[PDB]
Amino acid sequence: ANIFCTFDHKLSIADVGKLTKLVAAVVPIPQRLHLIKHYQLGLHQFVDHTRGYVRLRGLLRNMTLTLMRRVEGNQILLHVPTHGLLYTVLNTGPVTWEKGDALCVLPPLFQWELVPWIVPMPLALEINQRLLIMGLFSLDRSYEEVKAAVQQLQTITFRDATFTIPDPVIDQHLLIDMKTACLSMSMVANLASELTMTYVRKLALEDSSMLLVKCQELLMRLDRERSQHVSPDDEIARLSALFVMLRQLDDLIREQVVFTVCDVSPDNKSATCIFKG
Amino acid sequence: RVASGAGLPTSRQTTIMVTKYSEKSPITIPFELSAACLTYLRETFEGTI
Repeated sequence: ANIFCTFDHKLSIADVGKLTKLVAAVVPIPQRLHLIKHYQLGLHQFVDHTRGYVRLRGLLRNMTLTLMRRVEGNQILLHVPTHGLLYTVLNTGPVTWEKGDALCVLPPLFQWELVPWIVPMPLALEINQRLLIMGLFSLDRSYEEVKAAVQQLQTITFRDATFTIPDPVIDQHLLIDMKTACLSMSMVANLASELTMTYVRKLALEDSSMLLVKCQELLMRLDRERSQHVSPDDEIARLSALFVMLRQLDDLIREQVVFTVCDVSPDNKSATCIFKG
Repeated sequence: RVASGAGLPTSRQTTIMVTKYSEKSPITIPFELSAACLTYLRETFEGTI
């Protein structure tokens, strides 16, 4: 495949030298179209005050990923990678990679601009769940020990990485997509915790194995360390709401493996990698 | 670029341009000359020895 992007504006030669320094990096693309404007290039079409992080991670799933091949003075050769063959990427993220790292793709948080971080999979996962529990704490921040937990929650320890992840709550207000994400997690936890007691009875009238017995034992330990004849349509609404608000969490519970990396250039500015995507 | 890696292609254009700015500096000197001697030359006197 081949992607051609252009510029209707005018391009300074110092900006040309700035652009060819980004010789092989990843640029997201909304649709694999042969000719494209540069207003579809990068993530500057989705930045605002209100979306933040979960909208960006949910939006970069259904977008495709390219790699820049060469730079001419008025058009950039973007080359969509294919599965199986290996490629050459550049480390634009503050993380430095090692051999064998499965690389993940993530929006960078910390009249037009071009901006995405390429983080290895465990660091991406741990900052994902760190931002998640930092959004869970975000309503009751008037106390001090939860504020110390938030301050411990900001900084992550990694090889040459002292990062200050930004505060998801701002002006005592959480953004609405993080609000729906943490609400979905709280409701799937609650709905699980009160429907497994009914459905372990509503399933063990069939052939019962010992897993059902230990399941009910675990549930009675839960119910005693914490503290049935339902209408059919309310029950249907419970189960369907459980599964549909679970369905909007697939972006957060998985990790799309994108690159499998190989031998690395010195100073960790570029790395040869396979596109497993 | 040395190509001694089978697993590593460099994949660089290798024609980076650099921008170097100049600085001007004028160099002057005052240069005097007696004009009474200048009349002896620009008028080509042919009088005597």
